[PDB]
Amino acid sequence: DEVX
Amino acid sequence: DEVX
Amino acid sequence: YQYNMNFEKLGKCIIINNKNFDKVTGMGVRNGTDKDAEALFKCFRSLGFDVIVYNDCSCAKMQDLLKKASEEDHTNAACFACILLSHGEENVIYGKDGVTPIKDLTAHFRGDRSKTLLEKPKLFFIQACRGTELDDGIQYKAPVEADFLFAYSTVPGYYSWRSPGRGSWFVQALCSILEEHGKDLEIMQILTRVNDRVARHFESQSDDPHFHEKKQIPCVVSMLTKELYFSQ
Amino acid sequence: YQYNMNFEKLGKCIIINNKNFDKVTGMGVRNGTDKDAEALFKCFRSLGFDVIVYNDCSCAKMQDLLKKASEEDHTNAACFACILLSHGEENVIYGKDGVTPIKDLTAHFRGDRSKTLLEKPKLFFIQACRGTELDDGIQYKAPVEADFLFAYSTVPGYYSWRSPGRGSWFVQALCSILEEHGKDLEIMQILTRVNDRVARHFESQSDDPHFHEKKQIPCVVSMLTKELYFSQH
Repeated sequence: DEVX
Repeated sequence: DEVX
Repeated sequence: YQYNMNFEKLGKCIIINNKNFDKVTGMGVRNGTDKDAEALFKCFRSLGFDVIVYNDCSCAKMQDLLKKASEEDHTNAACFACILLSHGEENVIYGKDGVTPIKDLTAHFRGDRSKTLLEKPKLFFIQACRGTELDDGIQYKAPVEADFLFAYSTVPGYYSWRSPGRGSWFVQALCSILEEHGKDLEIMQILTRVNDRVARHFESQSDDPHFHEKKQIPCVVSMLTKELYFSQ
Repeated sequence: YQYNMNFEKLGKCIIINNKNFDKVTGMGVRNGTDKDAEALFKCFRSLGFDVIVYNDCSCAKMQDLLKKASEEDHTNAACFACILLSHGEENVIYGKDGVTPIKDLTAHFRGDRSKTLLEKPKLFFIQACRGTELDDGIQYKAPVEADFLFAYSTVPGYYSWRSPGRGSWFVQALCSILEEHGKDLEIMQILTRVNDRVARHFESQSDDPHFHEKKQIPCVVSMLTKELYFSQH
């Protein structure tokens, strides 16, 4: 999961 | 009318 | 879909009614705030809140009131409500002695900090300026930030209006709506009607004209995870 | 009590799908984003919007295309909707070029500057970070600012989460709920349910344990003056  |  | 309302208490409702203010802040007297607080007192008490009103608090009393409130045992309460009436600027409200950040007063109730309110609605109603603009008109781990609603009397960056004789617009409007529909409408419907009523029913009367026939719209921020009715 | 939906069209729905950034901004490719743009476009088309999808816009693009949209005639439209998908930071979304304040994007539609949207809902859905906090979890003159609703994917000061393979959580949730209830729930009910979903259904999986097992809660800001259903219904 990656962050904006 | 007054403001806060 | 609805927040479980079966507890023996609705919950605590704190009302901070700041009318006064130390000269060093040079903030004026918030005339009308007493009608506000009394109308709010009667409404929230009808809803079933255990209501306490604290007058001219100072920044530290405010911090402490809410820290202490966050620290009680809410296990038998459905929810928690706090209403702030005062001067303000963006992000920040006035104590009698200065300004304190709203983020701080509310962080106490983060789910990681007031566990007996986890998955329960925490409500803040804020009648205060939020800066200096006028509106002219035209024509299951839970997130620690979840389950808050802030009902602000105005949008970020703007003034907020109060009539010495009748009270703030936001509070008059919130109270008429609650009198009539507190027990049958979901919280967002209620706040939506208040948004409508503030927008349509009021227009600043004033000398200065820089301040004459101005308009207001309130601002609801919801992190709620269910619908919230005050009865059944 | 409800917005009048009795108009020829439901209205315009602009989607800004920012996936690629200039290296100098320090921002990465936002994988997962094309899924979101698709699911959103399919979903808003179903509701009845004329959806337009823009891709990898600069900041000047984003300003201009939005300014123009506010300069169109919306007299036969019931409402307007804009969806932003990008990197962001408090008060600001990225173009590929750089950063622009959200307030400047949305102000074009204030009542006093898009008179044909006057008294109609103007919706903005924003999938962007809003600073760098992580959430750990725990076990009649009208006001010119009236009638907006901003549905942000996350609360101010916090990051927002995206699955490269499945989409951003906010968007996944939103579409999911809009598919089952777009046409029969009031907008706040929809977004409340989207709140519950992002909160209950997702938890970060990550190698860096600083970023591992985090949670998210979206953040709805309503200046609306009436209930909004998407079906004349």
